[PDB]
Amino acid sequence: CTTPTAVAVTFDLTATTTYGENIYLVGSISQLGDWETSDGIALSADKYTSSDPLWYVTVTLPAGESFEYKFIRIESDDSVEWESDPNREYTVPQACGTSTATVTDTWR
Repeated sequence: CTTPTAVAVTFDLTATTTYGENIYLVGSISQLGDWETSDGIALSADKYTSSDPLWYVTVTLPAGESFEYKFIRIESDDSVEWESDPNREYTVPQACGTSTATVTDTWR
């Protein structure tokens, strides 16, 4: 692939939460700011509304790896909550051409 086999992994929640809060995402590698929620990345809810509430974010993740990413409860400000215990992880492939992936984060 181009550059270090960069794989954009989407993060889709499963939470019908809409109390003005937002689910950000940070990771186990500098890519997601190392482990900073203020450096991580707020997510969105393109396909999350009432039926299937899943949040959404594709964070690149080059250099094949069983990365370990987790969700954060971010208030209107950078104050937040974080990974329960069993966080999550993604495996970036070492062979490809584009950059895509998957990682379902449950917020509820």
